[PDB]
Amino acid sequence: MISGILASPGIAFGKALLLKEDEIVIDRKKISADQVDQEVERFLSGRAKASAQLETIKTKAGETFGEEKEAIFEGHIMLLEDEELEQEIIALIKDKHMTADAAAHEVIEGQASALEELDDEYLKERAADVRDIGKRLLRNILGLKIIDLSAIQDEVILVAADLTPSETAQLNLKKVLGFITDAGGRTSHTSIMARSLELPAIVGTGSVTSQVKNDDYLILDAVNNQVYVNPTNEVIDKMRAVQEQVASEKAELAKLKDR
Repeated sequence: MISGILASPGIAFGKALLLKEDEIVIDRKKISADQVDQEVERFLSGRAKASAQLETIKTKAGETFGEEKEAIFEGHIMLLEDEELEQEIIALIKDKHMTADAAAHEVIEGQASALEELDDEYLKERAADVRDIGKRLLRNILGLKIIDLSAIQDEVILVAADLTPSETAQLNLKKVLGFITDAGGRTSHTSIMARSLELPAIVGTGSVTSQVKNDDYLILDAVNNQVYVNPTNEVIDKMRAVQEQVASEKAELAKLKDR
C-alpha cells in the first residue's frame, strides 16, 4: 500500500513510535532601544550554553560514527563561532531594533539559501544542516525543553517526518529496530546510516506521520517495497510462517563455506 524508496532489504516487526515536536513561534513585536540591551544578554549568554550543548553533541557524532563524521559537525560549530556572523546578528538587533530570536532567523535565512546556490552535494547539504543550527539556537533562547531521544528503553520502529544529522548522531543504534521517515533519499543523511549499518530502512514514506499514531502495530517488509498498517491477525499468522522461512534462505548466502 505505502511504497517508499526502499533503502535496505530486510523484515522487522514492532510498535509504531510517533515523535511529536512543538512548533517554534517567533515573536514579531518590535522592541525599543530600552529593551535592546536585554536581548544581547539573552543572546550573548544563550550563546554560552548553545556552544556547550553543540560542543558535547560533536563528540557523540565522533564516538558513534568515528572521526570521519566528527569533522563535518566541527565545521558547523565554526559557523556559530564565526566572529563575522556574530557581528551581523548583533547589528540587526541594534540597527533594525529586532528581537534576538527574530534577528538570528534573518541571518540564517540567507546563509542557508546561499548554500543552495552551490551545485555541490556537500555544500548543498550544508544548506539544510545549517538551517537546523538556527532552529536549535531559537529553542535555547526561549528555554524550550529538549527531547532526549536517546532515552528509549523498548526496541520499536522509529517513525518521524525527518531527522537532522545532530539528532541522528545522538540516536541510539542498538535500541532502534529500523528507521522509517519521510525524507528524500538520494544522498540523504538518513540513507547514510542505513547504508553503513545495512539495517532495513525506508525514507519515501511521504505522509505516514499523518496516518500513524503511537502504539500502532506496523510490519516493515523492506522486500516488496511496502509497509502494512493495522494488519489483521489472520495475515500476520500467514506471514510469520512463510516470511520466517525466507530468513532461513538468507542464512545460506552467509554460509558460503558449506557449498
